[PDB]
Parts: sequence; structure tokens; C-alpha cells
Amino acid sequence: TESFAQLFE
Amino acid sequence: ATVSMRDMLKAGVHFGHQTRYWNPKMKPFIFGARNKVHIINLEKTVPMFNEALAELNKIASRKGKILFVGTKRAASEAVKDAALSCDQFFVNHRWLGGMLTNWKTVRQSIKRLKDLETQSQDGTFDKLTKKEALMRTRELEKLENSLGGIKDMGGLPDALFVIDADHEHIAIKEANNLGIPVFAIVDTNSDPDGVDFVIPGNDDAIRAVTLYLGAVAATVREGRSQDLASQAE
Amino acid sequence: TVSMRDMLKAGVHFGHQTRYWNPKMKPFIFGARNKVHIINLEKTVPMFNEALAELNKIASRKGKILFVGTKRAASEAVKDAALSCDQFFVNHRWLGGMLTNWKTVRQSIKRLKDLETQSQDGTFDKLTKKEALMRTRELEKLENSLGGIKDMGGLPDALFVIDADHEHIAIKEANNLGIPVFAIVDTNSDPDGVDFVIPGNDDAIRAVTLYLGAVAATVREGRSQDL
Ligand SMILES: [Zn+2]
Repeated sequence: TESFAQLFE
Repeated sequence: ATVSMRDMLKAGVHFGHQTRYWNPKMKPFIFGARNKVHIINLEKTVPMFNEALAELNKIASRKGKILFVGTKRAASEAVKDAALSCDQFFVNHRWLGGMLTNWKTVRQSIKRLKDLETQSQDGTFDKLTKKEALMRTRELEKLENSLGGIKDMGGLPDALFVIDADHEHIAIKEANNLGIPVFAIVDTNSDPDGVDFVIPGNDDAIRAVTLYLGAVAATVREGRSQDLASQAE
Repeated sequence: TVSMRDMLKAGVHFGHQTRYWNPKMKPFIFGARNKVHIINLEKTVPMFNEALAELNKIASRKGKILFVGTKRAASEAVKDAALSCDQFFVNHRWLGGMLTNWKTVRQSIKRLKDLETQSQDGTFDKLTKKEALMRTRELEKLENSLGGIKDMGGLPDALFVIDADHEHIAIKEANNLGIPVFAIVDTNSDPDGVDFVIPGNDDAIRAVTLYLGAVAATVREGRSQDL
């Protein structure tokens, strides 16, 4: 799954 | 019962309150500060939620009574439907102070309540007075508001699933005094020490709240499936 | 015409407790769970669909269907359904000899109709002297079962039974005379003489209404297509 940081960005 | 780590992301579970109102104990579930808010760590969140789901599922299998607590007006409506859908009763808005412990005294209250309901299709037609009629209706309404949704129980519930927890700190205290396990959707300003299954979500937007309600609702249906029959056709 | 989603809601798949079960019904059963047999719905529909076709076929030649539902629960339900399709019904004990012994029961119906009018008109009243009470009460008893077939119906061309055990007496007389029969057989009922069979829960109020709905539907449809 995609990293939380990138998703929130 | 493994809600995608991305569905909640759009729901709004990530957005907490601001620092000015932030329980310092919640540090283990923090990711930073968007516009000085406090973004819950979803990766930290998700195992706990799914774990509680399984816990609550084995409960419903042993046929242990579950319970939910009303919060904001929107939350209360949502809680009601999910509960009625399956079972597990439900509170509404006030929690009727010391319901647990004064459960024997509120039991007499439930008794009187049901009698009035029964006598609401009896005593109403005969001996009706322009005074007594209003008395009966009004009292029933108040009693129903909160006591309704619990009257069915006829006994001590074996679990509780509140929301936010902070708004109902009173409920957790009584539950800790009896051993009755609980689950709470703790937020960035809620003391979770008393909880036995910390669900670090966000009691807000309702949207996300509806997710948690839907989730547990599904797990207790699996308990009923063990109480009825297995999936087949 | 019924769908799997239809039955799955009603609970047709629910079957009697493990202990009570005729091993002859094992094919129509899927996998028992929680000491309860779970019907294999996947098989139910294909046969139920064939049976609805057959019921449509019958009503084409304006045959007379008879519905049998002694079970107190479904008894009233069967009454209502048989009205919409105007087919005969029997929601009480299937009086022995109902078909086989036709001469006797036919005379009985004659007596009934005669008693019916007399009292309806009012003759009974004038008589009074407790004899009027007797003739009204006799009507009640007769109507409690005889009612539903009063309008002739001699030797129907099919019988629809809710249960395939409780009404074993009916599922027999018909076999003797060669009248085809249908039944919502459960897991505790013998799959014998039923001819066109239909594995289905025969207890739940929900499921019985489902069956009644679909069967009544096809029967009136057949009447209309011939019309
Ligand atoms: Zn909040």
C-alpha cells in the first residue's frame, strides 16, 4: 500500500 | 471486517482537533500537524480497530450482550439504526446518569415504562381527562427518549461500545467498576486509559462514524451467523 | 420466476433440526451446520421453476387446484392466497376420505349448502327452540374445514401442500386416484408420492407466504392466457 506521507501529500 | 486503510483516509478519520484541546496521552497515535491540527496515525489505528472487531465477534458468538451509546444528535440517529438492524440495544443522548449500578432502580423504571405503553392502548380510551391524557403522553415521551432502546435488555449487558469516550467519561467509569468490557472511538482529546480496546478514530463528520458503526454491526452479524447457521445456499 | 435473493431473505433454506430428518432427502440438503440442516437452495429454484411451469400448464385447461395447509400458522395464510386465484383451499384437518370417499363428502356438502341458505335467509330464526343454535353451530363446524371446496371441485387435477408429513393423509388419497401433488417438503418429511417436489422450509411464516405468492401468481396467469 502507498505510504501515508505520500497519500496525505 | 478489514476496512481498507484508504477508505477511512477519505472518510475523515485523519482530522482531529487542534492542540488547544489535545489529550497529551494520545501521543502514540500521532503523525504530525496539518494546519496545527493533529493527524491521527492511521497505520497505528487500523490493527486495533480490526482486532476489536474480532473481539466483539467472538463476544456475539458467546451471546454476550452488546451496547452502544448515543452522542451528538446525528450520532444518536446513526447508532439507533445500526443497533435495531441487528440487536445489542442502544442508548440515545443522556445515558440516564448511573444506569449501571442503579440498574436495579432503573429496572423498576423500565417496568413502569412498559406498563404505561401497555396501558397507553387501554387507559387512554377509558377515564380519559383533558388533564390526565397529557400527563401520560408527555411522561412516556421523556422516558422513551433515553430509556427506550434499553428497556428490552431485561438484565445486565456484557459489553459496551461508546463513541468519542470523552463526551461519556461517566459511562466508562461505571463500566470499569463492574468488569464489563468496553470499546471507544477515542479522539485526540479523550482519556483512553479506562478503555480495554482503544479505537483511535474521530467522532466527527458522522461519515467516518457511520463507518465504525457499519463495521461493528457486520461483526455482530457474524456472531448471529454462528448463532443461526453458516453461509450457504 | 422466483430468485435466490427472494428465498434467501425469507429463510426457505432453513431446515429442521439434525435429529429429525429423513435420510431420503439428503440430495436436497446441502451442509448441516449448528445441529440444523441447511437446504441447498441452488437445487430448490430449478425444481420450483419447473413446478410453476406445470401449474401454468394446468390452469390452461381450467383445471381445479386445491391448496392444503392444516398448520395453524400458515392456515390463515393459505386462505388469503386461494382467494386471489379463486382456487380451492382447506386450512383445517384434511378430513379422511376427502377425495377417495367422494360420495359421502359430496352428500355432506349438499347438506351444508342447504343449511347455509336456510339460516342465511332466516328460516332458522323463527324456529329457535335451541334447534336454531344447533344448525348455526353445525354450519360453523362444517365451514371450518369443508369450507373452501363447497363449490364442487370433484377430483381436482393437483394438490399443493405446505408440509409433506403432517398432511400425509392427503398425499396418499391423491396417489390412489393418480392426481398429481406438489409439496414444500422440508428435511423431516418423506420425499414419497410428492411427484414434482420442492425442498422448502414449511414452518416460517415468511417462507410460506413466498411460496403462496408465486403459486397463486402463475395460476391466475395461466387462466388469463387461455382467456
Ligand atoms: Zn472530535
